[PDB]
Amino acid sequence: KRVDFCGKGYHLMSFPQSAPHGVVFLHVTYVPAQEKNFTTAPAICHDGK
Amino acid sequence: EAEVQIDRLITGRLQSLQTYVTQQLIRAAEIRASANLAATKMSECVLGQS
Ligand SMILES: *[C@@H]1O[C@H](CO)[C@@H](O)[C@H](O)[C@H]1NC(C)=O
Repeated sequence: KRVDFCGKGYHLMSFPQSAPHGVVFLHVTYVPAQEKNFTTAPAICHDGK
Repeated sequence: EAEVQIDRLITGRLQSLQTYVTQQLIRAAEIRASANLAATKMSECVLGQS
């Protein structure tokens, strides 16, 4: 859950691979896109509640 | 005897330079560790919530 520890975005999973003298991690990340703009409101009161 | 005198001077100054370089290396390693910790703090406690 720690941000930007492994990957760039929201972390899903990782796969390890060997190297001559090291390790290589393949991180899978989820990134939003195609945004839209809307009008918000904190709370809605009906019948005085 | 001038070769002997300059040899003594050279070896003394070389010893001093070696000591200075070693001290600088140790200080650089410590600073690098501290800055890595600071970078982790910047990445975690600012761009999100801990
Ligand atoms: C939504 O409308 C605002 C108002 O001009 C605009 O600034 C914003 O860019 C719009 N959203 C997107 C995704 O373009």
